[PDB]
Amino acid sequence: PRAKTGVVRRRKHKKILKLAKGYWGLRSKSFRKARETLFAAGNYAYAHRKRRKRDFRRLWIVRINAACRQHGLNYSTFIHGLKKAGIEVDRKNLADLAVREPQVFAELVERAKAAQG
Amino acid sequence: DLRPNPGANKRRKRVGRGPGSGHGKTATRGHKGQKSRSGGLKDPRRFEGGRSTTLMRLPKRGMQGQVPGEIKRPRYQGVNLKDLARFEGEVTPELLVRAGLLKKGYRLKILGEGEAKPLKVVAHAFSKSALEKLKAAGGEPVLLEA
Amino acid sequence: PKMKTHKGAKKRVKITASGKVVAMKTGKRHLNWQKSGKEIRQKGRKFVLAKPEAERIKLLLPY
Amino acid sequence: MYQIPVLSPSGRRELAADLPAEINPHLLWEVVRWQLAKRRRGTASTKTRGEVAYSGRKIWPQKHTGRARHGDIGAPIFVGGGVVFGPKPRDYSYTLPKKVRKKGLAMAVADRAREGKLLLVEAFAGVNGKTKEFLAWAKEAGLDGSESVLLVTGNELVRRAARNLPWVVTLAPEGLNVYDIVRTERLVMDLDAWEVFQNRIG
RNA sequence: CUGACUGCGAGGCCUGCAAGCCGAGCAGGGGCGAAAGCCGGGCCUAGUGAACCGGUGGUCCCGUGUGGAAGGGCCAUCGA
RNA sequence: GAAAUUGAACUGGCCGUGAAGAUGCGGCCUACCCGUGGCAGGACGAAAAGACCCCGUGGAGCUUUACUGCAGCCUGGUGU
RNA sequence: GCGGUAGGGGAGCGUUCCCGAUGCCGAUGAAGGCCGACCCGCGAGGGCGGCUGGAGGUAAGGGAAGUGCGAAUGCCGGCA
RNA sequence: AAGCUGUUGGGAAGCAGCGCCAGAGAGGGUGAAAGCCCCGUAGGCGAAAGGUGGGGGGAUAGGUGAGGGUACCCGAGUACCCCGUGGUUCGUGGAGCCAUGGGGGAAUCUGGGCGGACCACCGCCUAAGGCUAAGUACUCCGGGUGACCGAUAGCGCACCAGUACCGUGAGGGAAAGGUGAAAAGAACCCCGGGAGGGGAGUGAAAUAGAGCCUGAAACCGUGGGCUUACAAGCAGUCACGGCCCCGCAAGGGGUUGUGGCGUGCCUAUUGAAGCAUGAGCCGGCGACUCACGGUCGUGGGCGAGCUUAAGCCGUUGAGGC
RNA sequence: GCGGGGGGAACCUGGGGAACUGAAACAUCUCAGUACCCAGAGGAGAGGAAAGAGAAAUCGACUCCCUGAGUAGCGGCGAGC
Ligand SMILES: [Mg+2]
Ligand SMILES: [Mg+2]
Ligand SMILES: [Mg+2]
Ligand SMILES: [Mg+2]
Ligand SMILES: [Mg+2]
Ligand SMILES: [Mg+2]
Ligand SMILES: [Mg+2]
Ligand SMILES: [Mg+2]
Ligand SMILES: [Mg+2]
Ligand SMILES: [Mg+2]
Ligand SMILES: [Mg+2]
Ligand SMILES: [Mg+2]
Ligand SMILES: [Mg+2]
Ligand SMILES: [Mg+2]
Ligand SMILES: [Mg+2]
Ligand SMILES: [Mg+2]
Ligand SMILES: [Mg+2]
Ligand SMILES: [Mg+2]
Ligand SMILES: [Mg+2]
Ligand SMILES: [Mg+2]
Ligand SMILES: [Mg+2]
Ligand SMILES: [Mg+2]
Ligand SMILES: [Mg+2]
Ligand SMILES: [Mg+2]
Ligand SMILES: [Mg+2]
Ligand SMILES: [Mg+2]
Ligand SMILES: [Mg+2]
Ligand SMILES: [Mg+2]
Ligand SMILES: [Mg+2]
Ligand SMILES: [Mg+2]
Ligand SMILES: [Mg+2]
Ligand SMILES: [Mg+2]
Ligand SMILES: [Mg+2]
Ligand SMILES: [Mg+2]
Ligand SMILES: [Mg+2]
Ligand SMILES: [Mg+2]
Ligand SMILES: [Mg+2]
Ligand SMILES: [Mg+2]
Ligand SMILES: [Mg+2]
Ligand SMILES: [Mg+2]
Ligand SMILES: [Mg+2]
Ligand SMILES: [Mg+2]
Ligand SMILES: [Mg+2]
Ligand SMILES: [Mg+2]
Ligand SMILES: [Mg+2]
Ligand SMILES: [Mg+2]
Ligand SMILES: [Mg+2]
Ligand SMILES: [Mg+2]
Ligand SMILES: [Mg+2]
Ligand SMILES: [Mg+2]
Ligand SMILES: [Mg+2]
Ligand SMILES: [Mg+2]
Ligand SMILES: [Mg+2]
Ligand SMILES: [Mg+2]
Ligand SMILES: [Mg+2]
Ligand SMILES: [Mg+2]
Ligand SMILES: [Mg+2]
Ligand SMILES: [Mg+2]
Ligand SMILES: [Mg+2]
Ligand SMILES: [Mg+2]
Ligand SMILES: [Mg+2]
Ligand SMILES: [Mg+2]
Ligand SMILES: [Mg+2]
Ligand SMILES: [Mg+2]
Ligand SMILES: [Mg+2]
Ligand SMILES: [Mg+2]
Ligand SMILES: [Mg+2]
Ligand SMILES: [Mg+2]
Ligand SMILES: [Mg+2]
Ligand SMILES: [Mg+2]
Ligand SMILES: [Mg+2]
Ligand SMILES: [Mg+2]
Ligand SMILES: [Mg+2]
Ligand SMILES: [Mg+2]
Ligand SMILES: [Mg+2]
Ligand SMILES: [Mg+2]
Ligand SMILES: [Mg+2]
Ligand SMILES: [Mg+2]
Ligand SMILES: [Mg+2]
Ligand SMILES: [Mg+2]
Ligand SMILES: [Mg+2]
Ligand SMILES: [Mg+2]
Ligand SMILES: [Mg+2]
Ligand SMILES: [Mg+2]
Ligand SMILES: [Mg+2]
Ligand SMILES: [Mg+2]
Ligand SMILES: [Mg+2]
Ligand SMILES: [Mg+2]
Ligand SMILES: [Mg+2]
Ligand SMILES: [Mg+2]
Ligand SMILES: [Mg+2]
Ligand SMILES: [Mg+2]
Ligand SMILES: [Mg+2]
Ligand SMILES: [Mg+2]
Ligand SMILES: [Mg+2]
Ligand SMILES: [Mg+2]
Ligand SMILES: [Mg+2]
Ligand SMILES: [Mg+2]
Ligand SMILES: [Mg+2]
Ligand SMILES: [Mg+2]
Ligand SMILES: [Mg+2]
Ligand SMILES: [Mg+2]
Ligand SMILES: [Mg+2]
Ligand SMILES: [Mg+2]
Ligand SMILES: [Mg+2]
Ligand SMILES: [Mg+2]
Ligand SMILES: [Mg+2]
Ligand SMILES: [Mg+2]
Ligand SMILES: [Mg+2]
Ligand SMILES: [Mg+2]
Ligand SMILES: [Mg+2]
Ligand SMILES: [Mg+2]
Ligand SMILES: [Mg+2]
Ligand SMILES: [Mg+2]
Ligand SMILES: [Mg+2]
Ligand SMILES: [Mg+2]
Ligand SMILES: [Mg+2]
Ligand SMILES: [Mg+2]
Ligand SMILES: [Mg+2]
Ligand SMILES: [Mg+2]
Ligand SMILES: [Mg+2]
Ligand SMILES: [Mg+2]
Ligand SMILES: [Mg+2]
Ligand SMILES: [Mg+2]
Ligand SMILES: [Mg+2]
Ligand SMILES: [Mg+2]
Ligand SMILES: [Mg+2]
Ligand SMILES: [Mg+2]
Ligand SMILES: [Mg+2]
Ligand SMILES: [Mg+2]
Ligand SMILES: [Mg+2]
Ligand SMILES: [Mg+2]
Ligand SMILES: [Mg+2]
Ligand SMILES: [Mg+2]
Ligand SMILES: [Mg+2]
Ligand SMILES: [Mg+2]
Ligand SMILES: [Mg+2]
Ligand SMILES: [Mg+2]
Ligand SMILES: [Mg+2]
Ligand SMILES: [Mg+2]
Ligand SMILES: [Mg+2]
Ligand SMILES: [Mg+2]
Ligand SMILES: [Mg+2]
Ligand SMILES: [Mg+2]
Ligand SMILES: [Mg+2]
Ligand SMILES: [Mg+2]
Ligand SMILES: [Mg+2]
Ligand SMILES: [Mg+2]
Ligand SMILES: [Mg+2]
Ligand SMILES: [Mg+2]
Ligand SMILES: [Mg+2]
Ligand SMILES: [Mg+2]
Ligand SMILES: [Mg+2]
Ligand SMILES: [Mg+2]
Ligand SMILES: [Mg+2]
Ligand SMILES: [Mg+2]
Ligand SMILES: [Mg+2]
Ligand SMILES: [Mg+2]
Ligand SMILES: [Mg+2]
Ligand SMILES: [Mg+2]
Ligand SMILES: [Mg+2]
Ligand SMILES: [Mg+2]
Ligand SMILES: [Mg+2]
Ligand SMILES: [Mg+2]
Ligand SMILES: [Mg+2]
Ligand SMILES: [Mg+2]
Ligand SMILES: [Mg+2]
Ligand SMILES: [Mg+2]
Ligand SMILES: [Mg+2]
Ligand SMILES: [Mg+2]
Ligand SMILES: [Mg+2]
Repeated sequence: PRAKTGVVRRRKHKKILKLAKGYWGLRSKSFRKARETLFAAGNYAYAHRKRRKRDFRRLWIVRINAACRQHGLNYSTFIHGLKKAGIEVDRKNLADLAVREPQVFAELVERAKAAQG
Repeated sequence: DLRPNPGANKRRKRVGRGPGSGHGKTATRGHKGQKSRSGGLKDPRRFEGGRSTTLMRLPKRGMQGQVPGEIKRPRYQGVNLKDLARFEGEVTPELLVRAGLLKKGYRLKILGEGEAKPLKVVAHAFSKSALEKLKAAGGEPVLLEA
Repeated sequence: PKMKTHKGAKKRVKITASGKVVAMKTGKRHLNWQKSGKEIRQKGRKFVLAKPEAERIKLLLPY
Repeated sequence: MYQIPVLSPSGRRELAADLPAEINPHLLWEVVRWQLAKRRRGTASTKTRGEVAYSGRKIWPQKHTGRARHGDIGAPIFVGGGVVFGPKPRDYSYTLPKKVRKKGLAMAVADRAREGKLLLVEAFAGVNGKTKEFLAWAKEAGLDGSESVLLVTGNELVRRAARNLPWVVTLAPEGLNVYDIVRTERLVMDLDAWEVFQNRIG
């Protein structure tokens, strides 16, 4: 019993090519270049899925430090006081209160200040 | 019952290892990976190194043979009387070759441990111990002659 | 097709009733000149092997 | 198992026979496999790089050619050229142990008997080798086509009459084998055929 | 005076293999000593070579229809 | 209306880095998008699975007081 | 407890072909093709929906291999 | 051998209805899926002529007996021995037997060879003349059958192939199958020198228009949505934003502006992003098999036993001896 | 007057007769009387009525298959046969 390659090799190829669309040049038309670029893309995606955390942490931290420096202290003093006050509150992100409702942010500044020392 | 599932009772799996793929036995395919993995290794059974084999041993096994070679001679087949004790009456090489223990080795010769039955027995030879154990039970004639 | 036995092997090696392989003690034919009587007795006997022992079996087996 | 129904022109009396109760499906698997693998016939063929019809000359020097590096065109890397490990003619049949065969056979008849579908007969009104007669007689035996039937008897005429029928398969007593037993849902056969069946094993 | 013995060898050292090395003790028969005992070569570590092949002596063996003989095996020793 | 060539290209300089000889890495500098006509410094530019060198218990040609053979010639006996 | 090359082990996916087939599916449209942001599986993959196409296809459960390609300055063809 | 009606369709063999034959429910064709439409199938029947024909029947050629006595005959440069070799499992080996190029060279049954040097004994056989079917091998040819191929496969050749073409020559050696049920192969009009098209017409379909079924990928074009001319890039990825689009909703698809990050794939390597190797791109072919014999494991049958090989019987996917 | 001549895919017999390769070099050996050249044969060919086998006072022309048997043996007693 013989079995040619048949549909198979095309189907598989087509599948990979389906992801390739959007890419520049042969890299999206040719199966081979498509495969390679898809590999690199997969790895980049996996890595940046961890990068996203660091990036957002940093952005938040900058904003927090800015609005905190509006009141008189720096981010280091802020977190020292806040963690010393007992408020394990606010996954740093939720200090977005710098933007909306900055009054709450100010009361938090005080509660950190007095409990700092 | 019908051809829907006489299927082999879940152990015989013909799953021969197909090594050509991208996962399982990729690229190098089967245990190879190096070189002199191509046509075929030299033996290895008895052979190789190119030194001296284990061939340093020696033939004490004399009488390996002459040109006319094998000298035909009456080959003696032994038989314990404990396997003979399975049945009883009066045995001859015919009965022993019929039972299963003889296989036309022809020259019969009872011997050995086990226990003796008082029955009679024709053979071609008799071991001492067997002759005595059977002497304490029954009678026994010697060979024909040839 | 149909493995021929290794004639060299059988002419110089005996397979045990259990499974081991037996050969004669080497060093008792050419090296003698005034070697002690201790030698020629201990070299007169036969002995086992080890892992080439397992190789040997393959070289027979119709035997 | 034992209490099988026997049909004859004088009533529906019964009978009994050995027929082991326990039935290993795997045994039927190996026997049927042996049968289908022996009825198999090797024939698939191909040609090696030497079984080809080409020349042997090295197609080009390989040195300084700039091209690849090749030998004769019979090589399997070439299109048209020899196949690599193509199938050659070979025998698929082997020797399944007789004990196993008679075993599986008696076990198949046994299972069919256990289901109750078995039926030993002697009444054959459909004398002449004609389909309609066997159709009426089958209408008598409760046969109808609802169940595929294996018929086994030494009678040539009955064989002929039942032969064309699609929901039935002809068979001689010596032709009795596990595959055909498994095929049909219901088994019907002669007293003589069942006698020689008992002669093989019983 | 000739234990530079014959028939062995429990148990190890070293070691991939093969090989090398140490050895109490048992039986036979002897050496020296009154005996206890010591002796299976030399204070010890190099002084050497698997196997195949052949020479010589020896012996419970095999020896092609049977008896011999040729030849072979085994034990001893020899040809790097 | 061709050709060798061609992994893909959105293909800059310096300084360093690194398999030490980077358009692709880091740092700094420079640069509007596309072409035409010219030069030949770089892309270790193209070309030939290095002709130098080494390796393979590879091949071939040649040599001789390497080995073993063969032709050819010399030679004793014998048949004619 | 779970980085992983050589390597060993386990569990699966798909292709062709046979039993299951005097069967079942198919003009109310088979195989193949094109499309998808939908469904299921960790994955190979299976399923559904629209379009094309026009005569074949093959369950559950088993069986057998010319059985899965990205590279060999691979082979043939097509086209830059 | 045994079929009509209704129905859907371009076309029925599909569908529905009742019905029929079967020693035929193999298969092929018929516009689509037919036991009953055609060709066949099961089962039967047939030769004036040619071939074959011990299977049977006849005929001929031919062959068939015991004891006594006689010394006539019984295969020649042969036996046998030696020299040089071949054959056999036998490579000179204790090397026989058979075969014979060279040399010596008999006997005719009280003879002669041989049974592994040679000898004795015990046995087998008649050399140096010839003939013979069957059982066995093969496949140019015919037929059957495939858990064999389906146009890069399968014979090199499904087709005007050992051709075209290459080579002085021996030789080398290809590609190339597909309208549709039916040609009904597109009249006539139109543009055009034609080629080629646009109507019209045939057809179920012309996206079946003639190297014409299905029409994949590279590659080349046209229109559209998004986007770019101060920007440094293995061309991606994550994030937010704008424009465009499907959707009540929330959401989702496409694109890419800015920002973060980012040294192609395989191979060979102590080590690669390497200025080490291989690939222009796409599609198809392409590489761990089978046979016998082992070895462990493994699912079963049997068990001091287990199993048959060639073959014969059976059948024509039936097994048994 | 009778016969011969040439051809035939493979098979068959006979007369000649290699090397790569194997031995992990190589010369005895191996591949092997295989490839091939030549002659001849016929639907087959060869072989065939014992101057035999070889241990049983046994078999009773030849060919082919299974087994004997990878035994007996052969062998730089190596490869291997
Ligand atoms: Mg393939
Ligand atoms: Mg994009
Ligand atoms: Mg954080
Ligand atoms: Mg792995
Ligand atoms: Mg790869
Ligand atoms: Mg290496
Ligand atoms: Mg090998
Ligand atoms: Mg020896
Ligand atoms: Mg004797
Ligand atoms: Mg016994
Ligand atoms: Mg020593
Ligand atoms: Mg000593
Ligand atoms: Mg001794
Ligand atoms: Mg010892
Ligand atoms: Mg060949
Ligand atoms: Mg060839
Ligand atoms: Mg050719
Ligand atoms: Mg060649
Ligand atoms: Mg090139
Ligand atoms: Mg009838
Ligand atoms: Mg029948
Ligand atoms: Mg001694
Ligand atoms: Mg010492
Ligand atoms: Mg001692
Ligand atoms: Mg004294
Ligand atoms: Mg003492
Ligand atoms: Mg001592
Ligand atoms: Mg000294
Ligand atoms: Mg001293
Ligand atoms: Mg040494
Ligand atoms: Mg010696
Ligand atoms: Mg000697
Ligand atoms: Mg003497
Ligand atoms: Mg003697
Ligand atoms: Mg003798
Ligand atoms: Mg000698
Ligand atoms: Mg001797
Ligand atoms: Mg490169
Ligand atoms: Mg850009
Ligand atoms: Mg500087
Ligand atoms: Mg620099
Ligand atoms: Mg630099
Ligand atoms: Mg970096
Ligand atoms: Mg840079
Ligand atoms: Mg370079
Ligand atoms: Mg340059
Ligand atoms: Mg080259
Ligand atoms: Mg090179
Ligand atoms: Mg080179
Ligand atoms: Mg050159
Ligand atoms: Mg090298
Ligand atoms: Mg060199
Ligand atoms: Mg060398
Ligand atoms: Mg070397
Ligand atoms: Mg060399
Ligand atoms: Mg070579
Ligand atoms: Mg050389
Ligand atoms: Mg040269
Ligand atoms: Mg040479
Ligand atoms: Mg020269
Ligand atoms: Mg020569
Ligand atoms: Mg001359
Ligand atoms: Mg002369
Ligand atoms: Mg002369
Ligand atoms: Mg781990
Ligand atoms: Mg892991
Ligand atoms: Mg590795
Ligand atoms: Mg197919
Ligand atoms: Mg089928
Ligand atoms: Mg079927
Ligand atoms: Mg329609
Ligand atoms: Mg319909
Ligand atoms: Mg429908
Ligand atoms: Mg449709
Ligand atoms: Mg349609
Ligand atoms: Mg298909
Ligand atoms: Mg399919
Ligand atoms: Mg479809
Ligand atoms: Mg799952
Ligand atoms: Mg999917
Ligand atoms: Mg899918
Ligand atoms: Mg679909
Ligand atoms: Mg059709
Ligand atoms: Mg299936
Ligand atoms: Mg590949
Ligand atoms: Mg490629
Ligand atoms: Mg190409
Ligand atoms: Mg071009
Ligand atoms: Mg009608
Ligand atoms: Mg009608
Ligand atoms: Mg209608
Ligand atoms: Mg109708
Ligand atoms: Mg039929
Ligand atoms: Mg048709
Ligand atoms: Mg069908
Ligand atoms: Mg019907
Ligand atoms: Mg007929
Ligand atoms: Mg007839
Ligand atoms: Mg007639
Ligand atoms: Mg006639
Ligand atoms: Mg006439
Ligand atoms: Mg007459
Ligand atoms: Mg007469
Ligand atoms: Mg004569
Ligand atoms: Mg003469
Ligand atoms: Mg004589
Ligand atoms: Mg000779
Ligand atoms: Mg001679
Ligand atoms: Mg010899
Ligand atoms: Mg005489
Ligand atoms: Mg005489
Ligand atoms: Mg004789
Ligand atoms: Mg003799
Ligand atoms: Mg005599
Ligand atoms: Mg003669
Ligand atoms: Mg014949
Ligand atoms: Mg045919
Ligand atoms: Mg078929
Ligand atoms: Mg074609
Ligand atoms: Mg095609
Ligand atoms: Mg093609
Ligand atoms: Mg032309
Ligand atoms: Mg030329
Ligand atoms: Mg020409
Ligand atoms: Mg070609
Ligand atoms: Mg048609
Ligand atoms: Mg027109
Ligand atoms: Mg004109
Ligand atoms: Mg249509
Ligand atoms: Mg349509
Ligand atoms: Mg035309
Ligand atoms: Mg078509
Ligand atoms: Mg088309
Ligand atoms: Mg088109
Ligand atoms: Mg297209
Ligand atoms: Mg815009
Ligand atoms: Mg500026
Ligand atoms: Mg950058
Ligand atoms: Mg706009
Ligand atoms: Mg972007
Ligand atoms: Mg912008
Ligand atoms: Mg970006
Ligand atoms: Mg290398
Ligand atoms: Mg470099
Ligand atoms: Mg280079
Ligand atoms: Mg290199
Ligand atoms: Mg490479
Ligand atoms: Mg390149
Ligand atoms: Mg490549
Ligand atoms: Mg390609
Ligand atoms: Mg393998
Ligand atoms: Mg093994
Ligand atoms: Mg083992
Ligand atoms: Mg298991
Ligand atoms: Mg069981
Ligand atoms: Mg078992
Ligand atoms: Mg058991
Ligand atoms: Mg067999
Ligand atoms: Mg066998
Ligand atoms: Mg048959
Ligand atoms: Mg029939
Ligand atoms: Mg022959
Ligand atoms: Mg070699
Ligand atoms: Mg050499
Ligand atoms: Mg050579
Ligand atoms: Mg020979
Ligand atoms: Mg003849
Ligand atoms: Mg005798
Ligand atoms: Mg006989
Ligand atoms: Mg006779
Ligand atoms: Mg030989």
